[PDB]
Amino acid sequence: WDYDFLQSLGRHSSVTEEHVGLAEKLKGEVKSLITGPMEPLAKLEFIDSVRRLGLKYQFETEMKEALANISYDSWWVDNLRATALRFRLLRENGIFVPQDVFERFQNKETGKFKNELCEDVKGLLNLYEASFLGWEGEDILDEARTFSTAQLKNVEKKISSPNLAKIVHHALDLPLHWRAIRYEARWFIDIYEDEEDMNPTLLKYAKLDFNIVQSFHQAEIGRLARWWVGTGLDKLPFARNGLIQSYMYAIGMLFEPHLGEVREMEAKVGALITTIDDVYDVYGTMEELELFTDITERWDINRVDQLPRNIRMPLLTMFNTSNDIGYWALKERGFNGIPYTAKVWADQLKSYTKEAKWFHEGHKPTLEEYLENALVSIGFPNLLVTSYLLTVDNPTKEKLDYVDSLPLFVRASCILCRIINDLGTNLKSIQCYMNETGASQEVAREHIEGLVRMWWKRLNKCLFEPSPFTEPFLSFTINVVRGSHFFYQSWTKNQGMSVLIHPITL
Ligand SMILES: [Mg+2]
Ligand SMILES: [Mg+2]
Repeated sequence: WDYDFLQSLGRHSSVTEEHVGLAEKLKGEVKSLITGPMEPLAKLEFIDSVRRLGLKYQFETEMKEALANISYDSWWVDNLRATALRFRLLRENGIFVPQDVFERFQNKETGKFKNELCEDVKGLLNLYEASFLGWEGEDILDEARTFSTAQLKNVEKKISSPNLAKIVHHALDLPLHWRAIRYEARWFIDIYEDEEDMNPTLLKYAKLDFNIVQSFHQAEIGRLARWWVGTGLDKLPFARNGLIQSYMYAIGMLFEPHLGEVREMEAKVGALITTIDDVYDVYGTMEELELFTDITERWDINRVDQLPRNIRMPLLTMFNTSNDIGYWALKERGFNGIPYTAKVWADQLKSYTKEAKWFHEGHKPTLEEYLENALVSIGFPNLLVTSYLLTVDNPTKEKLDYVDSLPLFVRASCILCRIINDLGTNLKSIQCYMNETGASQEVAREHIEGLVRMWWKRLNKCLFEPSPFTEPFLSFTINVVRGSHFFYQSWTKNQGMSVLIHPITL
């Protein structure tokens, strides 16, 4: 967490031409395996492994085709383990599978899962993971969640294989569906190695690809670190280590090398959001904040000198950065994005002002009122719209306008990030609920957790509906949520060193 160290990064890369060469050789082999004949359950398992290792970006097409072909039922209809894995993978890849596929395993009278299945751990694990792919009203899945969760909790201590035990403990903490991809990949690499049926070729490739991707991140980090010091925001009292935290968060949103420029831009915005949050929350005067907001709405800087230095610098950095991001869009994408960057920052500042205002005037909002504002203040509408502006094919005023309106797919993601943040961490989601219902601290928290689950189902359903959206925006929307879950469970320092700094030994 030292800037001199960070700035240094990217200067010297661990990877070698030898490493690169071996990687492309290995990739082809993995491609062969993915498309090659294999027992069906094994293939599903292999494909799942590829995703878990963070390699889906590499083989998205081969993977889809393999699943498509897989979509002769003898291999899976008979066993729940196969059924659940099949259900999850198909759904994750856009192939619908009805929940009724799980009925045979239920007691018809009770509608409950047979106690007989609790003995096999993998069976329970697949069922549990598969349940997070459910939509609203899919009660079978909801039943599967509570059943598998309870069983897994019961059987965790009865497990003898330590590796399996680690996996179960990991799943109970967070299902795979909710885990940030890059981070999960690092953890899994070590785990996969110890699996009995592990494929050495995939593992090797996973290690190589990780190191290679990492080198790109290291280079990105160095530039960002130099940029941050250049702004001078590093010497400001607020937001210590905001940049690295922001970059780490962005890694969760997008980790791919081909998206490095976009990632760097997201990281800059993230760092600013964090710093400005502190300006509004702690440092600034209402008079100062209202001015900060007004200057932003107008995108007019005539009055900036009115503000004190500690506030003026963050305001100018936000202004300059937004202009730069907007310009990049004009240059690379042939579409001036400044109006859009400016607008989402205006909305964001307004959300902050409102919170500051409630706080300076003693208002206590209801949960819906708080959330209506808070989904905006978390900063995700800003991050996502910007992300859209920089990646969408043939951008237009109309497209940007639709995204900025916060349709359900986007809105759901923003709400989730906010609630996830509040659960992990004046007045937040829980207190607002307590007051609306007077409910207990424990009961309210339970209620919020319910919202998370509810919102995810909606997000899951949105993926199957017709949409204006395409990759990579669809992924960004889902990924920011995962990023939120990861950050809100010194533990960040360990994740930083393991994923960004230290290469995997070969
Ligand atoms: Mg705040
Ligand atoms: Mg001027």
